[PDB]
Amino acid sequence: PHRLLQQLVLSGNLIKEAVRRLHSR
Amino acid sequence: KVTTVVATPGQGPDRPQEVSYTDTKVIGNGSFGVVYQAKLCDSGELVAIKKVLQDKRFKNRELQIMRKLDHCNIVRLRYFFYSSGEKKDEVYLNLVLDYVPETVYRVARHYSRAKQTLPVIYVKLYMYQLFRSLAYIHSFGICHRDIKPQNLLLDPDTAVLKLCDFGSAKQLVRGEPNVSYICSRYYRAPELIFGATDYTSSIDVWSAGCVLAELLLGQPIFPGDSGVDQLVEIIKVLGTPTREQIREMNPNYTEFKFPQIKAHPWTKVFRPRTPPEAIALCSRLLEYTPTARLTPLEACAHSFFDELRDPNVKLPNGRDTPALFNFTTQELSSNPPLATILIPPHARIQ
Ligand SMILES: CC(=O)Nc1n[nH]c2nc(-c3ccc(O)c(O)c3)ccc12
Repeated sequence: PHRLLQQLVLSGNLIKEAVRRLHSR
Repeated sequence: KVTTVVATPGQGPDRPQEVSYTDTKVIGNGSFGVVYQAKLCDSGELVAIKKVLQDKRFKNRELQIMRKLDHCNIVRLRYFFYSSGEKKDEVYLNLVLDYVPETVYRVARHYSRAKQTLPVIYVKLYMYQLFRSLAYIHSFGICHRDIKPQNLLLDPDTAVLKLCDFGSAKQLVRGEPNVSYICSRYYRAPELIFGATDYTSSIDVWSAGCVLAELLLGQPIFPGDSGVDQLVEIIKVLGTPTREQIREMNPNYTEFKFPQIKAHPWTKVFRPRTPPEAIALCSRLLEYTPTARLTPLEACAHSFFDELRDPNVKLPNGRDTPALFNFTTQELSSNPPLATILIPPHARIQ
């Protein structure tokens, strides 16, 4: 949720994951 | 029931006085507290009363901000009064504000339900008044942090816009961290999604750009289903940020590798009959780089607002436009020379 975004920010995987979600749909 | 309280005037003097009001009704409820509508017994004038739980040992951020502001595009604080909170430190602060019957949200929803775009003159008028309110608050270092159509009040007859709800507002101080989870998701700046705590008042300019785009589209430009989905929505338009834009958004965020996505053309984001100056303005507000966004005063001086500076301009209802050029030294402080562009010859003192 909110925990997911914080994790993506800390892990430096936010853009990669957002790009994956764009292509997933 | 007639309620009589001892209240302090919003602007000054700090001299309390008896204020009587009636016709009290709940018009809003949230985590912050309760908002009531009431009628002042003396003048018959309508008011909004915002009631918030206050810590005795601390000054209310919202009151401190409100007592400083005196601008025609910001809801005026008429009076404030405290009421008993039962618990030792707990008290309630009541803000007596000017009542405004409509919102940009409701007006835009009306047109959206009718499958029609808001007339361009109202888009110019509302956006210009919003940028003026932002130029003003930003000159005190105050960031609203909740710019959305719901917080933009309207007098439907005069087309006067007034910025409201300073519940999320803060006087930003460089080097003092600020919360990243702030703003209404659809209007949240990308640096906030990237977890920046060193952000500036340019987050309000991103939100103002979202309002503009929404008035042009008839629906929110970035309707994210979550915080991550909010960035997905932004990427669909802006494409991926560059390594330099990431650094400018949050210098503490690092992303080694990621697939690069090209921006979608702005002229294809909007409907074909969208005024090109509105698209151009929007492209200068919805920028990843926070420092690349127009300042509110620069936005007021944008060519999109040139019709408002025409001496022959009138509202579609035939009335005169509200006051647009009564700029103060405070409002012009970020760029004083801009005054001679913002204040057209016909508006200058005789
Ligand atoms: C229907 C509607 O929105 N009516 C209102 N008239 N005036 C209002 N003022 C505030 C309001 C709240 C908190 C602030 O700090 C503030 O400046 C202003 C909210 C709603 C209203």
